[PDB]
Amino acid sequence: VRLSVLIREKHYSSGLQNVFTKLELEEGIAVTVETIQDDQYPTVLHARLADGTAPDVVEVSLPSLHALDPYLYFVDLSKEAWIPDLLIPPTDPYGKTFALPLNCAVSINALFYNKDLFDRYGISEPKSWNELLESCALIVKSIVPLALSTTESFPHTLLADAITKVLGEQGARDLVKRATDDSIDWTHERALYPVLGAYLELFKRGYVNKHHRTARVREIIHDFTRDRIAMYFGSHLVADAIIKERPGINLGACVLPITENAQDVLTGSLEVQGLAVHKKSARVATACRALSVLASAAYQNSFFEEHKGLPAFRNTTSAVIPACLSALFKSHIEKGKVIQAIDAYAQAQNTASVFPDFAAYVTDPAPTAHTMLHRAQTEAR
Ligand SMILES: [Br-]
Ligand SMILES: [Cl-]
Ligand SMILES: [Cl-]
Repeated sequence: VRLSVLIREKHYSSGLQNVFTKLELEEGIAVTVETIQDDQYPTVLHARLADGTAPDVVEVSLPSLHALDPYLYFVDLSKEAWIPDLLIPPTDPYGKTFALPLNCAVSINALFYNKDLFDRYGISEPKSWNELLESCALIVKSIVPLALSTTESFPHTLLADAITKVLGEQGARDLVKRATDDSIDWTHERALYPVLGAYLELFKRGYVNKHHRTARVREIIHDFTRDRIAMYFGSHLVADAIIKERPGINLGACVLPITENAQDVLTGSLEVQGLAVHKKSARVATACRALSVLASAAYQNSFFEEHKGLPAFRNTTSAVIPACLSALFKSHIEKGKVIQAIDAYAQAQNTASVFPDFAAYVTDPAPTAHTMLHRAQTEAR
């Protein structure tokens, strides 16, 4: 058979090339690839879908699909036999999967800590909010307690994680929605009262430093590898970078206990790439057959000898999981217990974010969470 593919220039890796080469060699599917310059790809894909000339398989950005209507353009893959093998199945707002993902996640947020420092000062892995506060207290008795690094989005990762967890997958999506269409009224967001309270308490006790929050990732790495930071909350990509810089460092990773339900789910970025099937294709069956082969352990294993990042599927031997993420990989990631943090969405980025810079409201004397919500709403109007 034949299959046509549309992909981003910079995403047409040796990984995918060899994947498509195997497909032609072993499965008798002649694949023709059409690459588009990355900054142009969303424009081009939209146009080709609109005029119906789009290739059989197209690269898409998960989870939001460039705001395209998948029920118009893409095959619903939710019932394909390989869906159970996904670690974190991509979903639209109805829970349906419209692409084969190349990774389960871009970024996982966790509390990373220096196991040796914890041992030195008799600190145990915090398994609750009070244990976190106590852990910070002992560090101050003995080194910045809880370090944070700067981002290009609001709210900061720490508050984003906590808000996302209390609201859950639907609630978090709705929050981005109403923030983005400007219908939100922050004084109605009383579900956020306790997590803003927690945030405030960290500032109050000096466990997080407002003046340090603009610290670059490079600075966190520099200080962490010199035993100047006990705990860092943020992206596992930062933890990876710490280990790269100091291979012998003894790093642990656990849930940040900042909400009553923190142990239930991890947050992160699920803004991964995927391959969707063009609904109006005359070769939909062939496309679906191809994705099924691509999803197979043999192909995933070959792919991840080249492709970087976290695996998309269960039992991808060639995908390396960082040792520090080992526990969380088994407890949460492998079980799909991950949802997208509200700061990971494009709308959240300053380019002007749809979310408030809540930390900017925290001055001396500190306001209440009620006052922070009023301030957020005042800036809205
Ligand atoms: Br914030
Ligand atoms: Cl369909
Ligand atoms: Cl940096």
